[PDB]
Amino acid sequence: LMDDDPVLFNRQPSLHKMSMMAHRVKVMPYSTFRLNLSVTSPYNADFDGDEMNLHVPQSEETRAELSQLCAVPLQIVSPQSNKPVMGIVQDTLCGVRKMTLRDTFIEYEQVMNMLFWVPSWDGVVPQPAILKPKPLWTGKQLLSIAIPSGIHLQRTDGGNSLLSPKDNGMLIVDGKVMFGVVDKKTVGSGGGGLIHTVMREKGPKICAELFGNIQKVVNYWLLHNGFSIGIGDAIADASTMKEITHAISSAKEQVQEIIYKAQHNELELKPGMTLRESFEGEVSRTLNDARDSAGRSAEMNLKDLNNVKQMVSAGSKGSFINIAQMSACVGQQMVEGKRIAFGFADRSLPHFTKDDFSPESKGFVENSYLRGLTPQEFFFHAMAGREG
Amino acid sequence: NTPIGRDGKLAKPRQLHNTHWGLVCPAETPEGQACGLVKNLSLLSGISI
Amino acid sequence: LETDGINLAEVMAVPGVDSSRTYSNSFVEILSVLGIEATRSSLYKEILNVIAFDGSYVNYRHMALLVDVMTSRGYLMAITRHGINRADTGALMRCSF
Amino acid sequence: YVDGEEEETIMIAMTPEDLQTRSLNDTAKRIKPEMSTSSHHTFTHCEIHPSMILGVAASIIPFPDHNQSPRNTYQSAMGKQAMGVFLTNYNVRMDTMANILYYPQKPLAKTQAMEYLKFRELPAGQNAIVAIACYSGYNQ
Amino acid sequence: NLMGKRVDFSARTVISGDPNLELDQVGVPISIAKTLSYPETVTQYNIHR
Amino acid sequence: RHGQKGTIGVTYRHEDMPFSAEGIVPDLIINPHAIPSRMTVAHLIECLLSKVGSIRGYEGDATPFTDLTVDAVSNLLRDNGYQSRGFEVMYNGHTGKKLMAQVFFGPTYYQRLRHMVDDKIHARARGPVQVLTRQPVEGRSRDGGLR
Amino acid sequence: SALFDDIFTVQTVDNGRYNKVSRIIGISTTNSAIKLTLDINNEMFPVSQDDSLTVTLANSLSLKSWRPPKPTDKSLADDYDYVMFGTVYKFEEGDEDKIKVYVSFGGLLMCLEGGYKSLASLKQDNLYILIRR
Amino acid sequence: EPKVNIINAQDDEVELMLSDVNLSLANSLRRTMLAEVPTLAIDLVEIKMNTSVLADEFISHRLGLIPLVSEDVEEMKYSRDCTCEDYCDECSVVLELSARHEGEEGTTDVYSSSLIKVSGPGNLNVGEPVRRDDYDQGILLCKLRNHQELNIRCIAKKGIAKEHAKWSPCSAIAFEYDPHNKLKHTDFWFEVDAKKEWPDSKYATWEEPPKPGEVFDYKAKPNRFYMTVETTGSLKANQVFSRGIKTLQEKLANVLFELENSR
Amino acid sequence: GRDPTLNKTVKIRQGGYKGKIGIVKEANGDRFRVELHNPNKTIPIPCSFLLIESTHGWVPYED
Amino acid sequence: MNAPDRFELFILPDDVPKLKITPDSRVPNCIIIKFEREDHTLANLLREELALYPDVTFVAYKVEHPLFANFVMRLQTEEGTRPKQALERACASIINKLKTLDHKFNEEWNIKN
Amino acid sequence: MIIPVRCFSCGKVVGDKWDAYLRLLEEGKQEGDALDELKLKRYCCRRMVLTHVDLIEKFLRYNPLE
RNA sequence: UCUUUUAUCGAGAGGU
Ligand SMILES: [Mg+2]
Ligand SMILES: [Zn+2]
Ligand SMILES: [Zn+2]
Repeated sequence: LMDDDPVLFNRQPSLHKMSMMAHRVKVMPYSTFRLNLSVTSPYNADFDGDEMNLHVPQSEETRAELSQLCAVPLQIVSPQSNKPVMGIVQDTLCGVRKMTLRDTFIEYEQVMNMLFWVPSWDGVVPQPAILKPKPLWTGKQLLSIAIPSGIHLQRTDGGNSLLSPKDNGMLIVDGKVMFGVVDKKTVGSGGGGLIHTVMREKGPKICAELFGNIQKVVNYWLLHNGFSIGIGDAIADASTMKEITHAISSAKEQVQEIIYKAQHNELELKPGMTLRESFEGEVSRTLNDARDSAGRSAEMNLKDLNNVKQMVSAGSKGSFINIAQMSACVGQQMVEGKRIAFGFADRSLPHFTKDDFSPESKGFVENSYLRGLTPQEFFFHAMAGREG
Repeated sequence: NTPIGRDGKLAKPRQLHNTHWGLVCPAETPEGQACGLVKNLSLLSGISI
Repeated sequence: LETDGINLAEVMAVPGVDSSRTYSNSFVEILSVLGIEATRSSLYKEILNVIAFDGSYVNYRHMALLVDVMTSRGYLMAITRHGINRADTGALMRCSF
Repeated sequence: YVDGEEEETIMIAMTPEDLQTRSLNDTAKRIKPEMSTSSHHTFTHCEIHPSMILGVAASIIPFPDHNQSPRNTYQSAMGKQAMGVFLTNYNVRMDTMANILYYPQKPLAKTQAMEYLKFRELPAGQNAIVAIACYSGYNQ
Repeated sequence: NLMGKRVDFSARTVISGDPNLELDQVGVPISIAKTLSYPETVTQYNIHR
Repeated sequence: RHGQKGTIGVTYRHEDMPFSAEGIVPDLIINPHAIPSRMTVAHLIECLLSKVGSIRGYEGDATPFTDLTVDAVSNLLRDNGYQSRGFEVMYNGHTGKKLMAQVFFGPTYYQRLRHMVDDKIHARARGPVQVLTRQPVEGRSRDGGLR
Repeated sequence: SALFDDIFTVQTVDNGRYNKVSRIIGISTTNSAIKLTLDINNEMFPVSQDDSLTVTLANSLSLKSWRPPKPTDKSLADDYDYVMFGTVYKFEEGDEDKIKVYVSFGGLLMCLEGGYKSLASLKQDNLYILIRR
Repeated sequence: EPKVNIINAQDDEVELMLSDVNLSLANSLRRTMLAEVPTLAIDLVEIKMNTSVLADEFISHRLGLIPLVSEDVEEMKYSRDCTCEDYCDECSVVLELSARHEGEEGTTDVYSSSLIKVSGPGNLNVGEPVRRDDYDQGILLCKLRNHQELNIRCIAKKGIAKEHAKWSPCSAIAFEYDPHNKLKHTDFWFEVDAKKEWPDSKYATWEEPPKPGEVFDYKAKPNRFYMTVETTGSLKANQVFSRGIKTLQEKLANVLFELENSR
Repeated sequence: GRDPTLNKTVKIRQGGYKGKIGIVKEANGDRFRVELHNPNKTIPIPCSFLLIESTHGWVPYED
Repeated sequence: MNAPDRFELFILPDDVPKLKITPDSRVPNCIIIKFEREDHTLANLLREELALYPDVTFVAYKVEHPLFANFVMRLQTEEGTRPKQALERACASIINKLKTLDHKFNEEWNIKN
Repeated sequence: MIIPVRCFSCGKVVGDKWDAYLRLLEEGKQEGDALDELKLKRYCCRRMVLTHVDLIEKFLRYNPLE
């Protein structure tokens, strides 16, 4: 087996027709296969110890059928939903966002390298944006070096005027990013993005080179920029914590009111529901509002360099419930839609009285993973995880 | 080890019951077919004679 | 109105009811009352609701094919073994299942 | 000694500091309960130490609460596959297979219970200098 | 033995990431390469190689 | 020790590793994108507490359900002459230059499993067959074939 | 030589979101109804509230593969202190005496609003901005 | 044009401030000192007899990591450019060790000082292992209980720190530049303040602190560098530095030779 | 056999493996396969590079 | 089982030139140099020095894959000067600097002891 | 099992600081001061010696089969 | 001038 043979490449268990694709061979030392990371989306694969399989052709007819039917560039667009599958993942995405900002300037000896990395570059170093006092390029230029020539794209996000104060929206004219931060909504897997446009224009192979170009540029820059997470990324101030702890206190106090009404027969019965179902529904609405209200508070305090806001703001990994469950309240625990039932007779744990129905008596966790967990709350959390 | 089987799915003999406080471990358990079946006693447990 | 229990052939004939728009979801009765075409449309609507409840989005010709294979002989032909095995295909194609 | 069918009838306090209800306000230490509907208790027992509810392969984890339970499960399943030293007579026995580690090192984050699992006279694992960086891109 | 038989010229191994390849390439070790093979026809355009 | 499994990707030598300001290089770099979606804070707390435990000179206590906070380790480490949240100024090993970002840094206790690539790689050209159906056989220690 | 030329007075400077980049709003002196909105780098040409700027717009400097400028040649740049290179991405001819020129300087932005006969020659494809004092 | 100002100088470590040069020349000097200073180390082991409680390659590993004295190692040739067979005298240094326990009570400790130089090319200063004092025993190789003979013979060859991390001379090399942060090459994380939340690098007094009324210059370059070199005794720091510069010069001369003869 | 030096112990006198022990695993012609003792690998080596053990010391390929 | 022998990171076989040069064609007076068995040390030490002479307009390098051992370099001056001569000049200058540094270090050492 | 020779991260030889460490632990010193007296400032060389598990003590008490 | 052997049934412990 030598360089540039087309081999079939497969992972079990294969589902949709994208899990069997023919790659080109490249001989390398050591004992493991190699993949470009952009093909981790149809395989449902990750490098945490998986295995895959390689099949080899033999005669010429089947090699022709592999190279002309089962290739990778001819599979970028999925017939399942009329939208692509392979996009930008992980560091390349986070740092392409960090690269295409409005306050990012590069000096010359670095631009020379960043331009010499691009395999499809021509040989015309573009003029800077600040000819004087000091030549300084930006990031949208050295990104626009990667995009081919003739592409047009126009996207409005939130209804912004063509002055762009929050740097949202997107305008690509002739392959030069005029304005717009490039993140997931553009170079991802969504319909109407960049990959779908170039795919439906300049051909499949050009779109098969775009990935390499962009990933090389962004990986070089981010290599010379660095990125890291710390424990201080998950620690809020003392101002918001008192606000959060108070919002829960009123929510908890509110609970005390609903229980009172239910015990003095002064509660409105909801249609189609017994008294106790309506009661349980009410409590849950109050507590879930509290968690969201508290979680929304912690999320908005955070400054403009809390790494987690960059990894979530880039849309690459995570979302709001993570910040909420690390900085505010862990919240509710569920078992089959209803809550921690009474295994013991008329009480949850033997550490509580009978007919006790305060928040923490039936699962409502009250802390955050930075502070800690009381034993009962830990037990209930383990129960929920076991359900999952 | 509890011999209830592997068929019939069901999520009642596999969950963690409330009366398992301190008599068995909550976290440690295998995965796959026998989740919740195989148990590992706590650190201060004992069997009568 | 959204009512429990199915009984279409009676609720269609009630004054005040728009008898043309009344719709159910037990498409067996829809077959026993409105024919095969309304049953096709209803079945498609059901699958579209089921898949569409959780954000996922399929493109249409696939679901239209699936619902136009179940109802293309005169009655509902479910996908298990009784509905399939009774066809006139080759013996090997049916024994390999 | 109490068992399971009796545990229904009793009433337990979690910590000794709870047997005499106090006379605070901190963001670091967690929020303990209140017993909202009980202006006077009559506790009848007391848990020795609440960390005894764990198993054997779960007492290896430091701070087994600042996590998420599927991770305590995954770790509780992988802690039984690590190399190390299984006995001190590996020279004279003749089993089928055996793995040994050159230079074992006892951990720097000890839970008290480790003292009884012989887990610092026959350790299984090494300390290491760890950094967290999106570097050249090979660590994804 | 008919729907899904066993095949030859197969390879099973572990994966690893590498950001310095192009989209449709793969990295075959040296051993798997010297074990697998390929039949080629001798013509007039390749007899030297 | 926190359910965070992973394999080796590439191996760098000493002078290429991002050496810190003092000369200490890290041995194992893991990836920030593995934390915020998995939420394992006890890994970070473990790293910090182990840093202080090594700086002052004793095995640090870490029993669940106690009183040990994070602000305490913060005050201790801040007193012993470092940045409280364990961040460091670090250089690039290639061109000796301050990275625009500080890196969380410290010793953690890692353990090594029993899954080796030298016990999983396999391939076949034309080995033996069976007798009943004359197909490839099932196995790895027998030059078997894949399904 | 120069296509446009005027003197402005910086009225409001917005920082807020970023550190290096500030956004200045300016109205002229010899005539109103000519508004300029610009983004600039602070740590190169720092500005302040209530100042004065000498602004010039020119399609070329001389009196393709870029290369470092020699210390022995000159242009229209040796008379100024802040020169940027930009592209035009929208030219509006709205109702009445109103023209809005949208010039993107390699990522930073500038909106120029003025009358017809004053700006009707700025219908190029690449613009140099030059700022003095 | 370059300058040197030694701050601390002694036997086996140096602390100096290297000034008025470029960046990649000092960095390339560091990498050269960590990667290419050809030293000497044990390479082959032929165990005649082992009856202890340690597997062989464990011992051969520990012997594989032992620092030897190598002042005159820039004259001996490599292992690949000697035309003999097996080995001779202008290509290796031969060591031998022999230890045994004698009695019923006791636990003899086989150290590294018990290595006896047998034959080597002379008269050069190699072979002998590094000793700290005039009494110190050194590295602890093995231990022997009742009736457990150990007798081995080792070969020692020359190498560099690219073929194995054992021929390396220096341990860790401290390096920094610009303490007060004036070039703005980095940014500091903070919760409240970026000044009352950071240590002060030991050298923040050698340069002056910036004025809070200063503007931002934009033509300066990293100029004054601070570095510190340690050793393990196999060499002495001045020899490490000089040999590093010498090796770099020889490399550049080699490339220039290729460019010239390629005409 | 098909040669008189198979399975006989060998020392290597040239190359990157100089001074290492081995055994002739296969000596088809000119290019031999010596099974090194030191790491678990069998290497290709020319027969000119080998010393064979005989009655008196290590002899070259004149045994 | 499949490991590259370490010494192959700095020992050159016979059928491999230490240095190979090929002229690029898309622009005039620009050449591509190919270095074997070298890393960031030589490449950077040359790059930062060539990136200063007021007659070289574009110089850069890259290492293609860190598992192998080589790097490639792009050099473009102006019309008057031929790049090869400039490269040689840079080598000579750097050697001179190193010599001076060694001298002054030895003096300061013999004074400091 | 037994004290290493080099370190693991930097390579500063710590194979001759076990006897002095034990002997300084007989005199009632503290680990922090017993390492501040052995000259170990970077905490990698410190963790190399602070967390060692000496096992050969056991491996000897099994009578020799040879 | 090649060639060159790995039972069988069943049970369990595991990895994605
Ligand atoms: Mg996986
Ligand atoms: Zn010799
Ligand atoms: Zn160290």
